[PDB]
Parts: sequence; C-alpha cells; structure tokens
Amino acid sequence: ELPEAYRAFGPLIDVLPILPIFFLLLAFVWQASVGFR
Amino acid sequence: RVHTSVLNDPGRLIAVHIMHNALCAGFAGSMLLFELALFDPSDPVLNPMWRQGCFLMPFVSRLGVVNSWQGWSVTGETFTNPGFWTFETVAIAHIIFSGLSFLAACWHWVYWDVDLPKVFGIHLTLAGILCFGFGAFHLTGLFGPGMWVSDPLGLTGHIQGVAPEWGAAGFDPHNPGGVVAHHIALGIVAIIGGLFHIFVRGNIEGTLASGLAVFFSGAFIAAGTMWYGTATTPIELWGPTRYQWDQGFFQQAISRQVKASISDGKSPSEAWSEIPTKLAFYDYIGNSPAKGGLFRVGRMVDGDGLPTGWLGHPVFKDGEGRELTVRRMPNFFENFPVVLFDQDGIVRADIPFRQAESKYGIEQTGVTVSFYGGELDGQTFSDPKDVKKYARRAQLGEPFEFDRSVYDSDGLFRTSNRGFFAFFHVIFGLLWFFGHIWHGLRALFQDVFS
Amino acid sequence: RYWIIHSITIPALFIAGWLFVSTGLAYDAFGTPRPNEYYPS
Amino acid sequence: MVTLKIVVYLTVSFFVGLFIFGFLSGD
Amino acid sequence: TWDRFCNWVTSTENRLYIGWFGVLMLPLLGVSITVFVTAFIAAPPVDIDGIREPLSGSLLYGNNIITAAVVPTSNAIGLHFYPIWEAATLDEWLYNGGPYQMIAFHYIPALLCYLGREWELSYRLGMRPWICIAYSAPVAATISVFLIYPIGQGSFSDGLPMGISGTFNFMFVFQAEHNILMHPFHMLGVAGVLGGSLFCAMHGSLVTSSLVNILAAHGYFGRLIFQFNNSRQLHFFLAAWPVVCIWFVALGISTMAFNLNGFNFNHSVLDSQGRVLPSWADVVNRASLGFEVMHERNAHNFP
Amino acid sequence: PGYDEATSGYAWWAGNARLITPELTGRFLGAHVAHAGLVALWAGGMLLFEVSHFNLSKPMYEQGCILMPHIATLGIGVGQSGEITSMFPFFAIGVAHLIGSAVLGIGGMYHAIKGPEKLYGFFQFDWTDRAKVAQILGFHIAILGIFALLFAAKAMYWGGLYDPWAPGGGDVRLVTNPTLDPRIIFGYLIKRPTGGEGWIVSVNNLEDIIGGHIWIGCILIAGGIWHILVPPLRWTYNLFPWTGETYLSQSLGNVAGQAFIAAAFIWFNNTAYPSVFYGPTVPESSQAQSFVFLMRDQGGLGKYLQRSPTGEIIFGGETMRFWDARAPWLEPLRGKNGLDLDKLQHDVQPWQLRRAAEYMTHSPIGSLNSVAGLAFNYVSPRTWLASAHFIFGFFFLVGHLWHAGRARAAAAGFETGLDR
Amino acid sequence: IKQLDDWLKRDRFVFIGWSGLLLFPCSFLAIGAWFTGTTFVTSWYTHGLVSSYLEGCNFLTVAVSTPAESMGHSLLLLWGPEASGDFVRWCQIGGLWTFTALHGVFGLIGFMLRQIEIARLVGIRPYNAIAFSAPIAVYCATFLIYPLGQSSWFFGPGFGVSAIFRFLLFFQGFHNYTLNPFHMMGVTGVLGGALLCAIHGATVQNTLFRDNQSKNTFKGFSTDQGEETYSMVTANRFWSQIFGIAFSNKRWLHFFMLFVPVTGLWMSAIGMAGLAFNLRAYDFVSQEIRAAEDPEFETFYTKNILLNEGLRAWLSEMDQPAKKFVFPDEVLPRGF
Amino acid sequence: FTIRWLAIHALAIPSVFFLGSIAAMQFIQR
Ligand code: CLA
Ligand SMILES: CC1=C(/C=C/C(C)=C/C=C/C(C)=C/C=C/C=C(C)/C=C/C=C(C)/C=C/C2=C(C)CCCC2(C)C)C(C)(C)CCC1
Ligand SMILES: [Ca+2]
Ligand SMILES: [Cl-]
Ligand SMILES: [Fe+2]
Repeated sequence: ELPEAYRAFGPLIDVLPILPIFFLLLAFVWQASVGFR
Repeated sequence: RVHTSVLNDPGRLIAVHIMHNALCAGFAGSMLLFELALFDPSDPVLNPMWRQGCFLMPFVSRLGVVNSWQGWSVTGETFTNPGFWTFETVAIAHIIFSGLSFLAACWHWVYWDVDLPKVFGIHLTLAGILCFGFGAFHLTGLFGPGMWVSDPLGLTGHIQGVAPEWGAAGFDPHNPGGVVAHHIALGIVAIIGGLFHIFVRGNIEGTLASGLAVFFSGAFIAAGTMWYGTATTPIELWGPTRYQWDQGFFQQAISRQVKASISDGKSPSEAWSEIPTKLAFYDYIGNSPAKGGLFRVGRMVDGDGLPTGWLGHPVFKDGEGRELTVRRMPNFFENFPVVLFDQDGIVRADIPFRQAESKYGIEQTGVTVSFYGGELDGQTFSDPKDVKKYARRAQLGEPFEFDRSVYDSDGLFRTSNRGFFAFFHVIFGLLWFFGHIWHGLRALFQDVFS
Repeated sequence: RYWIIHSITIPALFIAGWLFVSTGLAYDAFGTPRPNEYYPS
Repeated sequence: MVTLKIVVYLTVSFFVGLFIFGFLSGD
Repeated sequence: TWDRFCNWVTSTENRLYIGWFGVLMLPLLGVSITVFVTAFIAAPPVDIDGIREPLSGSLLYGNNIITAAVVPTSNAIGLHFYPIWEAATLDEWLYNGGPYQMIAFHYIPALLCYLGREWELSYRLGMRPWICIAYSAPVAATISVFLIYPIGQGSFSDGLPMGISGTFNFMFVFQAEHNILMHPFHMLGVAGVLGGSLFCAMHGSLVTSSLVNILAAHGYFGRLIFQFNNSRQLHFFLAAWPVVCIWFVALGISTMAFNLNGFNFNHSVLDSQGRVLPSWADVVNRASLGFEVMHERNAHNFP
Repeated sequence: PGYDEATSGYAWWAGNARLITPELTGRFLGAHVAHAGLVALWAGGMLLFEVSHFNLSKPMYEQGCILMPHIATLGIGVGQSGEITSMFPFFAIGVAHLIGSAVLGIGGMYHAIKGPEKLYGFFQFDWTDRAKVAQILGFHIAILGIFALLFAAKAMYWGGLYDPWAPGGGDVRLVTNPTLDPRIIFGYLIKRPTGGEGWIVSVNNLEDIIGGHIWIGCILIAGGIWHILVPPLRWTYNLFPWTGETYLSQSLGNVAGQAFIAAAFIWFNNTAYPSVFYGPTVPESSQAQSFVFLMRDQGGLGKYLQRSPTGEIIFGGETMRFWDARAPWLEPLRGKNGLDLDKLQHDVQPWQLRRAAEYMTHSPIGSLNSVAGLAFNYVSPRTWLASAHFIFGFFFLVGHLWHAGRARAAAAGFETGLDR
Repeated sequence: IKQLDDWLKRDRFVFIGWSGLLLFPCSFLAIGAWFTGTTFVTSWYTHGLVSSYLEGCNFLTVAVSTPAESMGHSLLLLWGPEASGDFVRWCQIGGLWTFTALHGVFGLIGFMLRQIEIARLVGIRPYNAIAFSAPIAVYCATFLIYPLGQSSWFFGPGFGVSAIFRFLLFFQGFHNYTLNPFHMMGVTGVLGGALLCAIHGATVQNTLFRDNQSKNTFKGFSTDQGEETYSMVTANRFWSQIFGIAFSNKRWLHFFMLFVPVTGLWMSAIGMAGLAFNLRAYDFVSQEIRAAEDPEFETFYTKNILLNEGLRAWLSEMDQPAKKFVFPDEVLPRGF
Repeated sequence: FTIRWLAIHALAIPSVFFLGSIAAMQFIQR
C-alpha cells in the first residue's frame, strides 16, 4: 500500500535501499580495472 | 636432557634397565602386600575384590594364584594348606627379585667394561619361548595352574586349565581357549621369527620409539579389553562392565531364572528366593564401573558402603493392582526421575519434582510394593514413605542394604578396579603416543636435532 | 580446444545434479524420506 | 559515610584533574 | 616542580611505565583489586535475585576458590548507582551486592586506562601505536559482559559473576535466554580463539623448527600446503584474526543485551502435512530449554 | 600525480588516505559531497521501501520500520494515538531525499572527477592551517545550530511534534512553552548515567527537548561565530598535532560516543521515540505485562506489588528491576509513592488497557527456546536500532583509537617503523 | 620400489610423498562423505532428526549424525552384517558417521606424516608435527575414545554445526565438563594461545623497523628477512614496562606459542578421555549437603547442579530416542 | 594425465554435481 499513481515504480523502489551497497562494490570493481595501483 | 648420560655406554643402560626392573617388581610385591593388608576376604559374594580397590590382586588371581597363606581363597574357600604359591609368596618373590635386581644394577653400573644382526633375534626367541610356554604349560594346566574361567553370569569362577581353541571360536574375546591358542601360536611364530633373525639377518632412539608405539597401541587394547570385558577380565575379579548394566544383562538373566522356575512348580516367593545374592548384586548400578568420578578415590566400598544383604525383588502395584516397573537409572544419569510404568508402557506413577500437583504421585495412585526373596521376602509396604523409599532404590536395580560405617562411606559411587585400570591405560596410551612421536621424530631427525 | 568440452560438461554435471533431486532419485539412492513419508500415517 | 562520600569525591577530582592537566601540558 | 612530576610520570626509565593514563589507573586498580579480593574471601551472601534468597559467593561462607564468586548486584538495585554511601547500612550494601558494582565500576575504567597506557608508552617509545588496538578486543569483550549486557537487560544481576563457577552459570543462562551458540558473532569468536590458537601453535612451531632460516621454513610450509612469505603480512594476520573475531563476539554479547539473539531454527523444517520435523537445532533448543526452566522463577508460557 | 601507491605512499586499500594531502583538496570535497548523496539516497530509498511495503493494520513497529517512526515523531501525517492519516507525506519526504541525493551525487562526482584537483581562494584549506580549518569548523557549527533552531521552530510553530505524553493516548501538539530555564536544560548533563537517573536519555517531555535544542542551537551559533572570528589560541598548539588525521580521529571519538548515546536513547526513551511508533521499551513492556495481570486477576496488595528500595509501590517479580520505567499509559496510575492502589482499582481508561495489552507481547520474561515473540521471534525496531548503533559506536571508537595513535605517530615521525 | 619414490617425492604444485597415499584418499573420502551426508542423507532412523539439505536444513543444522544406538560400537562397514552391502541401509544406520570418523583419523595421521615427510626432506625440525599431535589427540579423544568408552557411537559428536552444539550442551548437563580441571587447562591453553597470537602479531607490527618511505609497511625490504623485521629491544622494553615481564628471547617466545595451546589441547584430551568412563570432576559435597540442609544456602556451584539437572531431563527424551524416556511434566525439574 | 588432472577433477566434478542438486533443493515444495 503506497500512493496509487506510483504503483508502477514498484520494484525500482525495492532495489533503492541496496543501491548504496553497489557503490561500495564498484569502488572494488574500479580498483580491479586499474590494477590496484 | 638429564638422562642422556648412558647413550655412549651399553652396560650402564643394562644397569639402568635392571634398576627399573627392580623398581617395577618391588612395587608389584609391595603394592600386593598393601592390598593384602586392606583386603577383607570374608564375603566373596558381597565384598569381592573389585569392590575393594584391589588393583593387582585380580591380575594375580587371573593366572591361578587365588589363596592366601592365612588359609582363605578369593574364590570361596578356606584351605588348611593353601599350597606354596599364594598372594604372599607372589609378593615376596617380587620383593626378593627387586633387591636382587638392585644388587645387579649396582654391579652393572660399576663394572660395565665388558651387535644387532643378532640381539633382536635373541630377544624374539626368548619372548617366543616365554609366550609359547605360558600358553602351552601355564594356561593349559599341563604343567601349571591354568587360568580363571567362569560362567557368563560370574557365579562359579575358579582356576582350571584351558584347552587351546584353534578355530574362529578362539577369536571370540569371551572364549578362554582362544587366549591359550593365541599364546601357543604367537609363541611359535615369535620363535620362528626369532631364529630367522639370528641366522638370516641403527639409532637406539628409533628402537625406543618403535617400542613406545607397541606400548601405546597395546595400552588402548588393554584399556579396551578391560572396559569391554573379555575372558581375560572375569567379572568375579574385575566386576561387571558398564555394558552389562546398559543392556540389563543380569536383569534378563535373573528374570530368565525366575520365569523358568515359576514355570516348573514354584511360587514367586520361592522363585525369587532361588536367585543367588551374588547374581542380584551384579544387577545393581553401583556395581557398574561407569558411575564414578575423577576425584572419587579409592574403593567402591568407600562409596555406597559394605552391602549387608539383598532386600529381595520389589514388585510395585498401583491402585488397580496392575504391575508397575520403575525405569532404571542409565549410567549417564547421576540422578534420574523416578517414573513407574505398567506392562504396556504407560506411566502409572512417579515421584514428582516439586510435588506440586502430582496427578501421578505415589500417595494418590495408591502404589504398594511387595518383596520376593532376600531380606524383605513376603513383606508388603503400602505407606507412601516406604514405597517412595523403595522406588528410588529399585531404580538402581536390585535393592541392597548398605553399612556406611564399616569404611566410613560417603554415598558417592566409585568406579571399580576395572574402571580405574581402563582409565589409567587410556591416559598411558595417550601419553605414550606422544612419547612415541617425540622419540620417533628425534630418531628420524638426529642430524637436525644435534 | 580447452573451452569446448567445458561448455558442454559443466552444465551437464549441474543438470545431472539438478535431475538427481528434481526427479526424486536422490531420495531412493540414500533412503531419505520424502516430505510425506516421515510419519507413516 | 557522609565523610567517605566527600573523601571519594575529592579523590576522583584530584586524580582526574591530574590526568586532565597531564595531557594539558603537551608532550 | 610540576614539570618534575610531569617528567617522572612520563619517564620511560621506571621499572613500570606510569604515564598519565596510569595515574588514572593505579587508584582504579587499587580499589578494584582490594574490593575483589576482600569480597571473594569475605563478602556475606548477596540477594542477587532480589527475592530474599541470598547467594553465598565468598570463601568464608561455604565456598572453595572454584565455586567462589563476587556475586552481581541485586536485581532490586537494577541499573541504579549503588555506591557505599547510598546504602542505609553497611550490611544492606553487602546484602544487595554492593561490592560487585564497586569492583566493576573501577575495573572497567582501569582497563580503558590500561588501553591508553599501552598507547602512551608506545608513543613515548617511538613505536607504532596499535598494540592497544589489539588489547581493545579483550577490553570490549569484558565490558560487554560486565557493563553492556547488564544495561541492555536492565540489571547488573545479569552481569558476569566474578568467579569460576559463576562464569559457567553465566554461560548456560545466556544460552537459555539468547542461544549464543547459534549466534554468528559467537561463531566468529570461536573461530577467533580456536584459529587464533591454531595460528599461534603453527607460527610457534614453524619459527622454532627453523632455528639453527626462512628459505627452509617456506620450502616446508610451501610444500605442506599449495605453494604471505611476507613476515609483515603474516604478523598482521596473526594479530588481526583473534582481535577482529573477539570484536565481533563482544558485539554479539552487546547486541544480545538488546535481545537480538542467535538464529532460531526451531520448527523450521516441516513435513508435507505441516508436522514439525525436528532438526539438531531443535535438540539444542530443548537442551537450552532445560537451562531456561531452572533459571526461571516464574515462567508464564509453560505447564 | 597522487593517484597510485608510488606517488602517494598509500596502497589501494588505504586509497582514500591519498585525499589527505592539500594538493588534492578538490577531490577531498567531492568525496564528501558524493558520500552525502549516498546517505540521502538510502534515506529516500529506505523510506519509500518502508512506505511501499507498509500495511495500515499493524501499527508501525511490527513492520520493520525505522525511518517512518522518525517522520511520524515530527508529526508528519499522524493523528491521535499515533495513527497514520496519509502515507503521501511520508512519500513526499522520501522523494525529496532522492532529489537531494541526486544534487549531492552530481556535485560529488563533479568535484571528484571534473572539478579542480585543489581548491583555491576562500575554499582552499590546508590541514596545518589552524585558522582556516577552525573557520570551516565555525561555518559548520553555525549551520547545525541554525538547523537545531529550525527543528525547535517547527515544533513551536509549524505543526509541532507528536507528544506521547499528551492525555488520552498521544497527539501531535505544538510545543508552545519550551523550557528555556537553564538549570532544567543543563541539569540533564550532570544527572548520572545510571538507573533511575539516565543522564540525558531520561528527557521525558517535549518542552525540555525543544528547550534544549534552543540552547543547543544558540550555543552552536555563538560557537560558530567564535571560530570564524577567533583563530585557535596558543594553549591549543601542543595539545595534539594539527593535522587532518588528528581531526578525523577527534570526530571519530565524538561520533562513537554519539552512537552509544543514541543506542541508549532508542533503548530507554519513549518521549523522543514514542512507543506507538518504535514499539515499547523493554522496561515499559515489562510494566505492561504486570499491569494487565493486575487487571486480569482483579476484575503491596497482591502478588504483583512490592516496595522499591526507595519504598514505593512498584510492579513485583522480575520487573522490579524496571520500576524506574515511566510510560504515558502507566503515569495516570502513579501517585506520590509509586503505583497508586486506588488508581489501579478504578481509574483505568480503556485506552490504557488497550495500549498496555499491545505492549504485553514485547517482554522477554518468558521462554526463548520454544519462541520468544508475539507471531514468531519478533526482533523489535528498538532492538535493531540499538544493536546497529552500538556496533557503529564501538567500531568508530576503534577507528578513533586507530586514527588518533596514527596521527600522533605520523607527526612525531615514527608511523612507518623504528630505526635500526 | 624406488621408481615410485621418485615420482612421489617430486617438485609440483602439491607435494604427495609416501604419506600422501594415506592422506589424500582418506581426507577426500572423509570430506566427500561429509558432503554426501549433509546434502542427501537423513538422520531420521538414527536420531529421529532431519539433517541434510535434501530435508530442508541449512549449513548450521546439517550433520553427518552418529549411528543409531542399536549399532553399538560396530564399525558399520558397508559389507558388514549391519548393512550387508545395501547402501541405503548403510546410510540410514549411520554408516557414514563411522566412514567419516575412521577416514578422518587416517587423513589426520596421513597429514601429520606429511608434516614429518616434508620436514625430513627439507631438513628442518618437525615441531609442526609435534604441535599437530594436539588436534589429533583432541580428535581421537572426542570422536573415538569417548564414544568407545560410552555405550555406543551414538553418543559421539555428530559432524555438524548444531550436532556439535548439542555435544557441548550434553557435556554440561551430563558431565559438568566446564568444571573439569582438564577442560579448564584446555580453555586456558586456547584463550592464552589466542592471546599470544594477538599480542605477538601486534608487537611485531608495532615494533617494525622503518626501512622504506611508503605509508604501507607491508613492503619495507624486511618482510623477506622474517622476524628480524621488528625491533626485539624496543618490544622487550615496551612489555617489561607495560606488563612487568617480557619474552626477551625470540626462541623462547615462539616455543611458548607452540607450547601453550598444544599443552592445553592435550589437557582437554585427557579430560575427555576420563569422561569416556564417566569420570567427571568436583563433587563439593559440603555445598550440596548444606543446600540440602539449609534452604538459605546457595552457591553458584549448587545453581549449576540444578541447571545440569534441567539439562539432563529436558534434553534426553529428544536426545536419546532409542531409550524412549518418558518424563511426565510433573517429574521435570524447574524453578517455578 | 597424472595428479594435476585427477586432483582438480575429483574435487570439481562432485562439487558441481552437488551444487546442481543443492540448487535444485531450493525449489522443493513441502
Ligand atoms: C568518517 C569515518 C572515517 C573516515 C573518513 C575514515 C578515513 C580513512 N581511514 Mg578509517 N576507520 C574508521 C572510520 C573512518 N575512516 C572506523 C570507525 C574504523 C574502525 C574499524 C577505521 C579503521 C581504519 C584502519 C585500520 C585504516 C583506516 C584508514 C583510513 C584512511 C584510508 C582508508 C581508505 O582509503 O579507504 C579504504 C576502504 C576499504 C579498503 C573498504 C573497507 C572494507 C571494510 C572492512 C568493509 C566494510 C563492511 C561493511 C559494513 C559491509 C559491506 C557490505 C558487503 C556486501 C560488502 C582514510 C583517510 C587507513 C589508514 O590509516 O591510512 C592512513 C587504515 O589503515 N581506518
Ligand atoms: C636390597 C636387598 C634386598 C631387599 C629388598 C627390599 C626390601 C626391597 C624393596 C622395595 C620396595 C618397597 C619398593 C618399592 C617401590 C615403589 C615404587 C617403584 C613406586 C612408586 C611410585 C610411583 C611411580 C608413583 C608416582 C606418582 C605418585 C607419587 C602418585 C601418582 C602420580 C605419580 C606417577 C607422580 C633383599 C634382601 C631382598 C635382596 C638383596 C638386597
Ligand atoms: Ca527467557
Ligand atoms: Cl542458575
Ligand atoms: Fe613471530
């Protein structure tokens, strides 16, 4: 139960909390792709 | 460390080994004299040697020496002439050897100024001659006393010669003939192997290390055969095992003896009066060796006490008059809830914890107890204090009266000599595994350790 | 050369593991009770 | 033990001030 | 002359370094040692549960050193500050477990000052500063059982008793309340002390067996496992593994103070009908239930 | 330049320590602006997550909600007794933090990638420059003092806060008479942190909360002005090294202490954290168990009432450790000596029995080995927030201990090792 | 005869040697059986328990559980009379536990033989093999000697996370193993061992020699050296002034890091060996009698006895299904 | 064909078969 018009955004909201723990991973993915220099 | 003085001298290691042989036999003769001083020989039924902390005495009587020169025997009887070889002359012979080994170790320590494609082969025939001779002359009874054998109920143990059991029945641990046949066969094999290594054939720490391997492996085997019970550890000498309590082996044997005898002609009071007190005493959890404690030292009789006598078999009946059975204590439980079950398996009575409501309390279930055989034969108790008193006693198997003042007993179960032997030789095995590793590594690494 | 027989036989062994359980063969091979076989009713 | 409360309150004040003024000096 | 006191206190020439954390440590250690020893020997029984059933913790009231403890402050006090002067009498203070609160409130700051003293000497010796980081693991562990767990539970009677058997009693009661065995932070703590012991014995054995040469010490260890080799990385890992794990288990005790408990897999496997199929976790739960019912003085969910 | 281990001295796993140098102050800014976007991204995301899965039957604390209670406590979209009126205010707040995370995120990436490597002019700061860093401390102290008064102005004028202590349950109300009196406001700081006292965690009315924030907001404004105008004085020269990693460690120690206070605050306080939103405190849920047990049996006179060590009528048994708990549903039955026997006879409104019955099922004086819950286990939001923030408080104290020693060692010059 | 010795003794990625003919198949079989049991094999017919991933268990609750009590101390060989070659029966009676337990010993033996073989080949002292004798002593005492002394393999430790947790709790209630002095020396060995690990590693790290200029010191041209990477003098000065005493010799300290946990584990192995015969420690009958004669009297020892009573009664109906204990609710202990 | 091939394929052949079955148990209805 959320506002009626914004039911469609839906699963994108269900990803929104764990989007910060992906930036922590991309700090290691960027570190991977520069050779850990 | 300190004792590495004698590595560069053989004769002073013969001296050190003779010295150890002096200490071993000297202990064995004086430990057996200590046991003889403390031993009560009056009741072999109710105060046998396994209740009295006799360590060495069962090992002496295992092999045929069962008499004292005072006249008594550990079997049952009181010979006028007990023969030459008694517990005293076994002890004396060990003490006389010990002093003579003291004298010989001194001579070897001072006069050492006196070859191993030959020595181990010499040692192996000698051990083979001893082993074959022990099996074929001592144990057979041909030129010896024999060994202790008994029925599996442990009621009629005595010394007799034993014929070697040469087949697969001989590898049954409870067959006494196998041990005879083992010693004849391995004795021959060791003589053949020994004369092989005399005619057809480096570090002394390696020899020590491999000897320690034999010692720890044997110690576990010795601990295992002690704890599990074989022909070589009779229950008249070392008591019942924990496994005989586990499967109710004596309980089943007694009930077999009673159901047979009821079926012949007799009444339950007559049937249970035919159960030997010795047999009923084995079916009591304080005789199980798995009830002791690490620091509960001494004899089993320092615990529950001197048994006075069997009370008889308690039979419990509720208000319906249907037969009830207390669930017996397992070895694992220091205390166990007293619950009474009928023949189908339903709880009919118990001794509750608080006692808050019982629905099933003894007072409201109207449980009575009647005894057949023993001291209380023909007596019925109906008062709850009596019935609750005997229900707790029945949970430990057949009830016995104990005198706690003969040995000033403290009520805490001790393990038997069987339990003390098995425990120490497990410890000895674990320690000697480490010593084997320690000396094996030092022998294999004598160039990086030195 | 190397990566041909691994694209075939690695999902083949994963499928055979999958088909071991999904067809119930794992229950018979080990005697493991099925969910309706723990309490014989 | 109303005097002992004073004794403790002073003892805590003295030792803590020692620690405070110890790191106030600077080394 | 004040600088002279400043010079002696910070001097690295004494037999023991005092330092500024150490002038705030030897009083606290002075009190906490003195009260602990006196209470361990001679304290009268403590009504730990607050319901007038006193618990005898001291040597002179029936205990040996194995069973003796300084008994935690009474449940009646709760988390109240209970100094010796706020009691009505001296005996009422001893009855409500006053000495325990005296000991714990001097011992915990003294350890924190021991932490800072270890930093302080390392600074004055020109060392890198992080031995005190390593020591923060047993400090956090002991603060969790003596301070944080009582705060979360609302009573210092739930703290660790200061004795050998009281400690064991604390372990079993905690398992009943919280299922610490199935807590992953305790799982990490066990891996930290058992593995910490493993690495200690291994490092001890590897180094001592190469005294006469790391080239044959790594020819060994490289051959025993697949082929660090960096003494800095290895020694960091030797410090880090017990320390990090003990941090987690201290945080486990601390979060269990708020009743964030171990994993409950009771009734977690069901049959086709919905009958609970017991697992090993349910057996552990029954065992911990046996602890729980004896510790409870009125349960309200058991016939 | 300073973007690899060779020219920085720091390895990749310490790669943020390459922003310590004043050569790279522009990237220092972009790290912080991008990180604040990440904080706002979670705040928006978690709120919209909590709003999306929200169901109107279970109150707020039975749904794993930790952000929605914070919005409700400001009075945003709640009515009497903390019931949600409209979820759209909660949605409006969550979306705004997303947009704020986009602005902060974009500017964080701008300065970290596109902007200058070092700032210049007014925004150029050197860590060793005592006047400049203190000036930035002054600007930042002022801003949070601004926002403390903005929070107090919101409570006084713009909609007010949810007061659980309002009669008849709870209700949003303007805090029209905040406690400006300094002996009440600063008397909280000398109150001991122990039981019954509860140093600042025992603030139990909105007048004291709002009065304290006016005192905080103003003192932070005067402090901020003090640091902008006055550069650090000579007594603060050799107290510690004036380097960047020193300042980080001092923040870490303070923020570690803050998390511990917050963990205590969510665990014990039911004024700033009303129980209609966060659930009952464990002290208050044990009072709820005993109170409804009185109203069951009857329906120290009894088996549930004893004396406190101070001699007051309290709830008996295990919950006598919790006799200092005060709840807005219990407080109308509290006389001059603790619980009042006449008020536990006939004073109890249906809402207090309603409120206490909900808070029954939240109290760990039962069994853990079958289940300790309502349905099943039930970890409370107070448990989650206090556990999480104790963990943050501990690690940040460790991070304080780490950074402070390293700051000391690096200025004195022996952070790399000893001399042979 | 010396052909195969050359191939065993070779320079490859993993050394095999003569010990590897015992270690590698037995460890693979022991680990392979554990994975097989925890994935597919039930404990319904031995324990009335569900114990594999096929059942619905997770890692924390899967186990290769001990054999049924009816099996006694049988080896439960696949071709033995209990299974008679029937693999379904063999897994159902707990034959995988004996398979895992007995193959585990031979891999553990094979591993320590491998330690000896490599140390002999390289030419160093075999103290690692001496130190590994303590995990082997613990394993033999707990997994073999204890069930052998008891009534069946059933009472041994199951190969699982929660089965081990049951084993821990069983030893409190039934053996009071916390009060056992040998377990006490074991705990001192393990916590002291962990303490030595943390102090020594921190001491080395924080007394490192400054060699290079990088702010990460994991590369200061001294890690290859070994121990001489850190200042022994500064470390001794720190600990003689913080603690009072310091380990002044590097050989003695590393001897002590060997000795403390290894001796501790060997102590716990002796305590466990005693419990194979139910030889539990420390009655303290004076406190028991006094609390049976004075209701005012209670110690933490007598509280623990009551806790162990509660453990024994509330666990054993479920924990020993073959015994089929019936404890009515009234006979169960409680403090209610 | 010696140890290197047999060591990897004795420890990955069952390990992906088992992981195939454990993946299949997650979609078991009970
Ligand atoms: C605002 C708080 C704060 C800030 C700004 C810093 C900043 C810094 N710290 Mg740090 N630190 C902190 C708090 C903080 N710290 C706390 C609370 C602790 C206690 C644990 C530490 C312990 C610490 C150590 C030991 C070190 C630093 C170091 C540093 C410097 C380099 C670190 C780096 O490049 O990033 C690198 C980032 C990574 C390598 C990734 C972090 C990996 C962590 C352990 C995982 C996080 C777990 C997370 C909750 C779960 C993730 C979910 C999962 C799905 C991934 C840098 C200037 C280094 C230094 O001293 O340089 C001079 C260094 O050695 N810190
Ligand atoms: C000379 C001589 C003689 C005499 C002899 C004799 C008289 C003897 C003896 C002897 C003896 C009488 C002996 C002995 C012995 C003993 C021993 C040898 C022992 C011991 C011990 C031990 C070994 C122990 C130890 C310990 C303890 C103390 C306790 C426990 C622990 C331990 C182990 C530590 C004659 C005339 C005949 C001949 C000739 C000459
Ligand atoms: Ca509970
Ligand atoms: Cl208790
Ligand atoms: Fe080292």
